[PDB]
Amino acid sequence: TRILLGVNIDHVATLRQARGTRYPDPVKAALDAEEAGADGITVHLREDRRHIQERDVRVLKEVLQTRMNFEMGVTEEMLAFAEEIRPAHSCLVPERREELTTEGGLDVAGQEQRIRDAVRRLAAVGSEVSLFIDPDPRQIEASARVGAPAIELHTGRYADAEDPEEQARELQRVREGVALGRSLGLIVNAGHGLHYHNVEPVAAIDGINELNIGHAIVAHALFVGFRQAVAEMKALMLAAAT
Amino acid sequence: TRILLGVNIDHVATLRQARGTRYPDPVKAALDAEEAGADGITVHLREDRRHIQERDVRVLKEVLQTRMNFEMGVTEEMLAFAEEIRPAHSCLVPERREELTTEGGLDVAGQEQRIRDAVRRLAAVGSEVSLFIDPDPRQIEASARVGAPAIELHTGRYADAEDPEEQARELQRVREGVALGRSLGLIVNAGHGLHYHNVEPVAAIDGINELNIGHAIVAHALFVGFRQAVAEMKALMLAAAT
Repeated sequence: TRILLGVNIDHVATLRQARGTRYPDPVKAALDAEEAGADGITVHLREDRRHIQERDVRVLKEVLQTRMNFEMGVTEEMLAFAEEIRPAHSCLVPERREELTTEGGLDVAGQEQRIRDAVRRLAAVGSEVSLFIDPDPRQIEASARVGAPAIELHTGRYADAEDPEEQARELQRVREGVALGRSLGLIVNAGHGLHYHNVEPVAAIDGINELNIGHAIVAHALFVGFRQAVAEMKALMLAAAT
Repeated sequence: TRILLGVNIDHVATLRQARGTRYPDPVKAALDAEEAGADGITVHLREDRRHIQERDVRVLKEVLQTRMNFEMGVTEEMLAFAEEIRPAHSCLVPERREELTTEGGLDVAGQEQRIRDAVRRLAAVGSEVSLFIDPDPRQIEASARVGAPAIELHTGRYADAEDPEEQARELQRVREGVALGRSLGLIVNAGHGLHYHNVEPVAAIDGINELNIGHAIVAHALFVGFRQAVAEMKALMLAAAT
């Protein structure tokens, strides 16, 4: 079927934590996003609790009309929490120096057994697990070995490209990443760093399943509202994927 | 005349610094705010550069259709910056431990001479200077002594009140604060911590000049957009003040 949009609401909480109030509620933003056509809601509970809190995830579990994509760093605390939450989707991301690559993706190749156990525990809970990795053939192949059904390609370097030539190279890496992943039977996602003026070439890639976009949508929502921001982003993706 | 709305755009930059992009641009929000009926734009350039940058203030100077309210801590580096920028309005706020009172306002009484010089220097540049103080008789009277034309009352405690009885007391402090200030010939402002569900009793206070509101407007803008968020807040204030 068509390309899918997952809306990450972390930076709604970024705004909330700035003053330590109860608003803006990331829960409300999540419900607005679904109402505006989001296919899923993505939430990242960090160990440092920078934005999203446990309260956020627990309430989301009770109110979501679609499905949760629970982003987490691989620790015992987060795994146990996820086993409680039972999210439909989950995504393992790097938060600590040891699990980080230079580009920013999860070093699955460096920690294969550790990731495999995490994938197994999450899958046993019914969660479809994704691994947030760089568009690196070596990380993609490792991701397939550890038994993850899906990967999300790090589109950061594509988004951070200064000259058009550099962006073309980085877009080509993502393109090659998708082709490789699907050849290994993986579901391939992306989304980091994407905004309303660079999303279309990524959404145009054949075989892309879901784009998980957060910050740019939240940023745009400041001007048009969350409902319109989500709808506009989805429409861009659908028109580009055609 | 009628009550005035100053829109503080600090936390648009908060959302920007989270990912270090150019979006969301506080400049765009400010221009949206003016277009939506804001009477002035408030911007706080901190020493630690937590959100707003030098870029923000300088661009605002070039694009504002109304007037800038430059919030700043009193330092030599910052006073000179203000003397170049020459904002129509300025507001002296606490940033360092020694100038903070327990309630959070600027300890004008403790540093009268230091503040007096700051007011004089800014006034010489044509700026209407405001002092961010607690709704305390001793700070209000000190502010009049140092020659500042205006004060802004810290409405944080009123906003932070847990039980209705506490809120009634804190509102009374603000009410008495306004009365005292105007008796000393001061322009009296407020706005900190105010949101769409507690602003009206404050806007209803006789003699209130301008409310400077930031975070709550930014938070609400996530759902309805900055233009509608600004307009909705102003209408509440106008209806309450009449």
